[PDB]
Amino acid sequence: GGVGELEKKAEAGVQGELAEIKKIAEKKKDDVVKILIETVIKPSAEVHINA
Amino acid sequence: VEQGFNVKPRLNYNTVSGVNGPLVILEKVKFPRYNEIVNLTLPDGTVRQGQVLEIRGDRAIVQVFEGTSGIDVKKTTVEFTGESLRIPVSEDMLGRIFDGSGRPIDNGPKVFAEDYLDINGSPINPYARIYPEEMISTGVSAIDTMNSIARGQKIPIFSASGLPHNEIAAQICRQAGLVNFSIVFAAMGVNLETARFFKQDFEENGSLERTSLFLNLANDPTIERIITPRLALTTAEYLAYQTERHVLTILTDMSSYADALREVSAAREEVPGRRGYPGYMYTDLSTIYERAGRVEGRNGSITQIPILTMPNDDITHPIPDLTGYITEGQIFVDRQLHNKGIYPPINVLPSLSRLMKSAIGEGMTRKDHGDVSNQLYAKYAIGKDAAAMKAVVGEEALSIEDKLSLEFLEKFEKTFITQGAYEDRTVFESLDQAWSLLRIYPKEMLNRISPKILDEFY
Amino acid sequence: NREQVFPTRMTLGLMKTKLKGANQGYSLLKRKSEALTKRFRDITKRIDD
Amino acid sequence: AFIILDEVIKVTNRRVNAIEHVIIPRTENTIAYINSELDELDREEFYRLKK
Amino acid sequence: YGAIYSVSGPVVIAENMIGCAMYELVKVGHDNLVGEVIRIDGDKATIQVYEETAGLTVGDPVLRTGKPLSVELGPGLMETIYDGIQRPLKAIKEESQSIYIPRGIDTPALDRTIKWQFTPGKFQVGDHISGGDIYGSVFENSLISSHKILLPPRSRGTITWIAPAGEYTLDEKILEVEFDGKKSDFTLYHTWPVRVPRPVTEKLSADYPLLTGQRVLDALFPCVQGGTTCIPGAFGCGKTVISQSLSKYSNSDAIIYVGCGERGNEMAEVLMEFPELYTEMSGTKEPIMKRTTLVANTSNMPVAAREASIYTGITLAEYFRDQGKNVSMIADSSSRWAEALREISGRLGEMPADQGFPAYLGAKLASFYERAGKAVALGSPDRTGSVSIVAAVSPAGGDFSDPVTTATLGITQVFWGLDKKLAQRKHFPSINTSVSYSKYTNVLNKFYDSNYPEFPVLRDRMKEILSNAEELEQVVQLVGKSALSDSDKITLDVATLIKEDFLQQNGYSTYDAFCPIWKTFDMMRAFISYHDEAQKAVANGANWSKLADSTGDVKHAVSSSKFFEPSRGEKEVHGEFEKLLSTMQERFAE
Repeated sequence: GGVGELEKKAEAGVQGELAEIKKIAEKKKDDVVKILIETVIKPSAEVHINA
Repeated sequence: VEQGFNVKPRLNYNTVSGVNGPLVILEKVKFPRYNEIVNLTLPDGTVRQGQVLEIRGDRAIVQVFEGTSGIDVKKTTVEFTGESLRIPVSEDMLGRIFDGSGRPIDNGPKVFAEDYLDINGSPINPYARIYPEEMISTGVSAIDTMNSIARGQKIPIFSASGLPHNEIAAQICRQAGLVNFSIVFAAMGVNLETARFFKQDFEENGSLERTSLFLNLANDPTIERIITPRLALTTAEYLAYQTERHVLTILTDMSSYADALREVSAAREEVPGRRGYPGYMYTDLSTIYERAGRVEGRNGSITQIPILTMPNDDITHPIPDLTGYITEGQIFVDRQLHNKGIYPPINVLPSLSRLMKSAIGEGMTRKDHGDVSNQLYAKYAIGKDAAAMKAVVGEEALSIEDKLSLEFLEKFEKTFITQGAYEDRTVFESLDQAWSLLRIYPKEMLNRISPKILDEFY
Repeated sequence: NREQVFPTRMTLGLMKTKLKGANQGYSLLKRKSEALTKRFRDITKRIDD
Repeated sequence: AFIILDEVIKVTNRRVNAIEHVIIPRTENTIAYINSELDELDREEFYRLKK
Repeated sequence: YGAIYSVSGPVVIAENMIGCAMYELVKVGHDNLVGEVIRIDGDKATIQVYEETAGLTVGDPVLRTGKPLSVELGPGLMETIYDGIQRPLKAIKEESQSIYIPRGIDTPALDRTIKWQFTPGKFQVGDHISGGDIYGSVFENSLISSHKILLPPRSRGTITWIAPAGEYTLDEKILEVEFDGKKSDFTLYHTWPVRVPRPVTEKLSADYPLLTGQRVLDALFPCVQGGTTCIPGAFGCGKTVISQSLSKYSNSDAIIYVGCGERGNEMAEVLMEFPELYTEMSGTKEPIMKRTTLVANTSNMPVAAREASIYTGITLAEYFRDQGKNVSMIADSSSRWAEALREISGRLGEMPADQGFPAYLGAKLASFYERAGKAVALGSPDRTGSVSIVAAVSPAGGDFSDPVTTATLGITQVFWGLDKKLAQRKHFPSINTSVSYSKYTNVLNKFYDSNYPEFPVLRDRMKEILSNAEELEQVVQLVGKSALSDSDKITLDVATLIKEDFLQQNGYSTYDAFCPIWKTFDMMRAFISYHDEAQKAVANGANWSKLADSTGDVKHAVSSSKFFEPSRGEKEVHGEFEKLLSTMQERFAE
């Protein structure tokens, strides 16, 4: 009983963290996706330093 | 960290000049970097990681992990990752079990990097180093009372081949604490049974919540065994200095690490040294150890328990000798004690903590710690001498201070040193047990204890 | 001035063990001699009396 | 008892002096010679490997 | 600038290095890693990078500095902390704001941002100037004022311009010297090859003693200013006490401390202890760090830095000697320096000679110790200076098995023999006078006949007393204590008094923190007078028990010789000893 109650309490604590993770991901997904795409599309066209 | 948002294409080399043992030799390499992590793609499709041991004109000697079996000159693609080995350090490393090369073998996701840190690190500025002050309490009563480990010192555990050094190290990992805290464990060349023992013990006893365990199996790559101390000490340096927590890094099987050093050194044309180990093993061990210590601006420490293994129980061996040289103490695990059945089989007489005076103080631990430790050592030596002399001059002819010393030796080996693997003896509880041992002596017999301490505690 | 033993890695360890045993025997025998000599002075005083 | 104890003390001190002046010095010299010969063999192996 | 060709461990081969010199420092890579050149083969030059060589590509530039491993000699050396390479630890920490030392950090070894007062010397425009000539002075500190600016020893020529008195930095020019053309221009500092000893006009014989302040080290086993000593240097023996004594109470006007591979926690101990030191001077109490340079060098440091730490320290000591100052160079862990040398030799591949050490360990140690000694400095004026080397022989203290220990004991003339057993027995400064020796008493006989005539005789008398005490202790261990004669009992009692009062010095205590040479001589004379009076009383036939009962007061009076504080000094304390010596005779006669 105690182990099951402890597991349920831990899931309750994890539920808040998981909800916050989902909310912040949904909030900043557009921003991080924009940065990643901007980095991928433009490459640094430069020769090696030692060359 | 804004420089992280960059894309660096990697050169895939199909040019393999030849294969010699563990090494893969390339050709037409554009600009190879020394100690560059490399992904070898076998013809069978298996991907293998490698590190370049040597560089030359458009030629790189890649030393692939997991051996060169199956490498084909014709169709082995070799991808150059233009960066030396790095670990994605984060505050979430605590609670993870990593492989020899940093890959998490735990049933969990990749560690979310907060930074990619170079595994080799940089030497700590001696001007920025601070003498250890307080004590890291260990559940091992013998260590925590007689060989107290200061916050920032490097005190190895010297054990033989079959002694329970791994069990003692696991106990230290499970029970260690401040008299935050985040232990870093590095298992090097351990048996697979030992590795699962470590993992299961930490997961079951909850010590994993503050440990970043680094498991390197005995059959894992030798270069990965070399890399593992670097990974563990880099994680410890992060945590302690960029997170302000006391670490207590616990390396294990520094003898296995030195064997890996030997194997890597002889991968090159380097001639063996004193007993096969390279001449720069002193430098390698010095780096691995002196990656610890307290620093000035940061409120965090790194402590080391290398848990070394003597090959033939010889202190004269190069690995124990050098480790002693760099380190600041020694804790001996004794075959005689182990055969008598005492756990932990720590032999106090040779063992000592060089920074005992710092850890055994008044604000830290208790005010009787140093005097009690000195008195216990003196009476233990007297007990050993009386045990030797009993079979020579009979039990009757021994003095009263020798019969009492034999009684103390029995009650010390069988009650104080003998500590259950899963019982936690705080430093104060172990001091109380030590006083209970010392109370069989008359108050006049305890010469090393100060009179004030005798009046207060006896 | 030394034993005519063929040098070997095992022989070095055996001779170090022999040196440790000889030191232990020397210390224990000196302790035995000291105790027996104390008893000896006691016995001489008893003999005179 | 005096005579027997005198004989035992004499033989014990003879053994103590014999050990400390013959057995310990001879064993220490043998240790030094064995270590020197092992160092010579290690040097020979090093030179062979260097060739 | 060359280019990298091959990297396999710390050894680096650099193609396109025509004009490179052997044992020349080069800047390896784009991070400007400093490394020396081991061997040259046409264009290619073999380089040992001092820092970590990881990440070095092919084609990375390899600049040629043009000089061997050099030492930054000039104002601003005194209070700083260095390494074997001589990189300022404090300035590196301030520049990088990190507890680590970044790879290829190029902070100048002398502070270029400090304005230094300069007063030109007697050399005027048009006057010939040669190597070592003091052409100016710099007020640097309180303990070390008038940092005498020296022309570089190799430099020579005729002065054309000299800097007028004022405040200058190290970067800006001070002197312009013409030699068949104005090819020379000099600043407040200069560089010297670290391996090359600084030349002197003449190396005199070291005659004046080095008063360490300790009674044992200043009486039984003295050292000469310019002499080389030896200390076991093992932990728990009092090497720290010896180091602090040499730092603050010695005659030396400057101190150079080198770690050359000691442990980190230890380096923390020394780097946190020396700034807390304070040496009382004529003016007021000022730190002993004002005259001591710490070459801090841990095991984590590059092996080349660890091998060059003692060489940098001795070059700094030679520089401060060239100014006419007496320097003491405390070399901690000479065995760890030898271990670094062995590691470098193994890396280079040279064959071992003894216990794995290189074939040139003995030659290197002999040259390093011969770099010490009193010597009149190069160039006018004719000032004289001395360098004394105090070398912690080995963590394997006094073990003849170690080739480095054997070489150090064979080359150095004074061995001060700390004893761990005496350290455990609460004996301070834990000197084992049975094994400790000094070979400088023969040359110090001249100074003693000049100043304190009876000193050699009384020192020999105490050595004889200690030897007789060892013999008497062996006799009393073998047989009954009462079996010893009256003379033997008197010798044992006098030696016990000597060990308890004269030899045992409480450095932490205020009264016996620093026993001057005159106080040590007076105490030695008093002890010898007491022993002679007891011997004469025994020869008269008086019972020794009754003599001791009657002369307990004299014994207490002579034991109080330690408690006489030398703060009064000179005749104030010397006059008190005359009464104590007189009381040791009248009471003994009665």
